[PDB]
Amino acid sequence: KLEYPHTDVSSSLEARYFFYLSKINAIQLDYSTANEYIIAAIRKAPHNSKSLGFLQQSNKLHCCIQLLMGDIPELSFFHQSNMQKSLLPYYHLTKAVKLGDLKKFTSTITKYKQLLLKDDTYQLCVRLRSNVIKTGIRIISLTYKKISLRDICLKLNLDSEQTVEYMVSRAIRDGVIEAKINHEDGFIETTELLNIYDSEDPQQVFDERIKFANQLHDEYLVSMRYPEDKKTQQNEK
Amino acid sequence: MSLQHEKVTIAPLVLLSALDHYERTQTKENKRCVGVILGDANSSTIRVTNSFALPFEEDEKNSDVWFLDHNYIENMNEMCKKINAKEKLIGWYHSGPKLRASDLKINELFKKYTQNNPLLLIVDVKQQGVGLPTDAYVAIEQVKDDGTSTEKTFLHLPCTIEAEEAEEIGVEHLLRDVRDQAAGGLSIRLTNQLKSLKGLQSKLKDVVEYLDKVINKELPINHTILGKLQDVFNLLPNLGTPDDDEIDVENHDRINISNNLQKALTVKTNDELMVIYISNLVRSIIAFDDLIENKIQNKKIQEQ
Repeated sequence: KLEYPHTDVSSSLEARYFFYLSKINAIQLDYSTANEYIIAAIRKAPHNSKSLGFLQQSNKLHCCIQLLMGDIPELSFFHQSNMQKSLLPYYHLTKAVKLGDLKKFTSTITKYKQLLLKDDTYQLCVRLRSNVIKTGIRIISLTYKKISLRDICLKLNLDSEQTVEYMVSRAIRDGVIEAKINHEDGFIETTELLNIYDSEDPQQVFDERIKFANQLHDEYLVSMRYPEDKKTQQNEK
Repeated sequence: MSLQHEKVTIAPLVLLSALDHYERTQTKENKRCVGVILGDANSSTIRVTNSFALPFEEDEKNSDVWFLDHNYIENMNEMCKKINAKEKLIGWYHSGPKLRASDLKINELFKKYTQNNPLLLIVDVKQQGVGLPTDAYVAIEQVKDDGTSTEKTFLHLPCTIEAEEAEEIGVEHLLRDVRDQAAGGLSIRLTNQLKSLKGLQSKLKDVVEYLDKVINKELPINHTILGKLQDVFNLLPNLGTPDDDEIDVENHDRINISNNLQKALTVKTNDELMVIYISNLVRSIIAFDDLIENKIQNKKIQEQ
C-alpha cells in the first residue's frame, strides 16, 4: 500500500517496522533484502537493557538469515555477545552448517526444537536442512577444482554419482557454487576464477557508493538549518 | 623573401579596429574596408599589432576595378616609425567574408612595401561566424598538381588570438561578463562539453557536403583536402586492440580515486551538521534563561 511515515516518527518505530519486513521477505525467498533490513533494524533501535528482547531476537533472526544465504555468521558474534546464554542453540547450528555434517544438523534441531519454536526461527530451520548440502559442496568447490564424482560421494556419503550431479546442477543454476558439470567426462570443474576489474562491473559497484554518499549530502543540509530558525525567532538573553 | 607565416598571433586591437573602420567609411552590401595591418614580419611568428584604414573604393560592376591611393601608404609609413619602429607594414586586412580572385591582384601591390609575402587578414565584421573571427591566408605561387598550371593562390596558415600584455589590461576591464566559456568550475565545463560536440559535428558536416559536390556538380578536385582525409581514415581508433581495453580499465582507475574523495567529503558535510546541533543545544538553554531572568529584573523596579 506503501505510505509508512518517516516524517514525524521515532527511531523505535522505524526499528519495529523493519523487523516485520525482514520476516516476510526472508520466507518469500528474498534473503538479500531481508538481511539488509534486519541490520538496519538493530542500528535504528536504541541499545540498552530495557531494549533487551528487541536486541536478542533481532541478533537471533539475523544469524538464521545468513545461514539461509549460505553465509556463516561470525563465531566472534556469539561469544562476545553478553546474551551468549540464549545464543547457545545458534552457535551450534552455525557450526553444523560449516562442517557440512548432515548428522550434526539433525541432532542439534531435535534438542532445541522448542527453543527455536519460541522465537519463530523454527520455520527458517526446516529450509536449513537444504542448506547443509549446499555449504558442504561450497567447501568441495573451494578445495578441489577438478574432482571426480565418486570422490564427492565417498566424502559426503551420497548415494549415487547421478544424484550428486542433480544437486550440483540446482546450486549452479542459482550461481553460488559457479561450477559446470562434465557428465560424460566424469568430473565437476569449478568455473569461478573472478578477475573482474577487466570487466565493466566495477563501474556498477562505483555507482552505488557515489549514490550512497549523495544521500547524506542531502540529508544533513535539510535538517541542519531547521532548529536554527526557531532560536533566532524566539527571545534570547 | 621568406615563406614564414606559420603562426599568426592577433592583438584584440586589430579586431575592434576593423569593426570601427568599416563603419567610419560606411561600406555595405559587399563593399569592403581595405586597410593596412602593421606588426613584425620576416619571421616564423607574425604578430599583427595595429591596423589603419586607407582610401579605398570597391566597384560592384567589375571586381578588377577598385581605387587605391599609393601616396597615402608612403605618407603613413613616415608617421608610424616615429611612434614605434617595431611597427612596419606586414600586409592588409580585408573585410570579407568572401575571398575573391581579384584580391590576388591587390596583393601584388602590397608586395612593394614589405619583403615577405603580404598577409591578407580576413576580419568578418558582420559577425556571422560564431567561431573564426580571424581567418588568415597568404598568397604563394606554386605549380599545382594534376596537369594543372602554376597557380597564384591563397593558402590557409594557422592563426589564433593571443593578445599583447599591454592590450590585456583593457581586455580585463571591458570583459565584465560571466563568461559561458572561460574554462571555469564543473558547471562551466559541462556546458562546454556539449558545445564542443555540436562544434565538431557541424565542422564534419561541411566535409560531407563538399565531397558530394566534387562528383555531382563537378567541383575542381583539390587533392590537398583529399590527402588529409586519407590520414582521417588512418587514425581512426580500432576496437578490440589491447589499447582500447586498457582505456576502459583506466576509466575505472580514475573513478576509483573519485570514490575515495566523495567519502572524505561526506565526513566534512556531516562535521558541519554536528557543529550546528551543538549550537542549537546551547541556544535552547539561553532562551530558557530569559524566562527566569525577567523575574529578577521585575523585582528590582518594585524595590528601588
